[PDB]
Amino acid sequence: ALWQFNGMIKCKIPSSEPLLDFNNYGCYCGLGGSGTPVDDLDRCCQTNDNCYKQAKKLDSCKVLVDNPYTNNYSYSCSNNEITCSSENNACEAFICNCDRNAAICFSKVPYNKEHKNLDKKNC
Ligand SMILES: [Ca+2]
Ligand SMILES: [Ca+2]
Ligand SMILES: [Cl-]
Repeated sequence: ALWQFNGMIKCKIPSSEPLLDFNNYGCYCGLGGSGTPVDDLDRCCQTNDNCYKQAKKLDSCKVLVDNPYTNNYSYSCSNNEITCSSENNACEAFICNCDRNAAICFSKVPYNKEHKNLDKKNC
């Protein structure tokens, strides 16, 4: 769920408010996404977007009355390291991994303010 994703990003980037810094950025960071990613951070979001898409394809996820944005899963942040729980069932575990990968990706690429609140005509 979005709440967990937010926590994961703060886990890797303690100085950030993910729902603000990583929302409405580039062509993919935020609800939806299309076009060519504008930078590596945007590409991180595209990958996470595609990961969610693959999740929806899983039989495990079709049974859930929740979407990746509201589907709660379990994880822990310790010493700024993210760990997905073995108590997560198939769908939740897949989503947890999608988010963990993105949070780590976000923390390893440049953040370009010029791409924040990007004019969708660039997508
Ligand atoms: Ca997106
Ligand atoms: Ca386009
Ligand atoms: Cl980690």
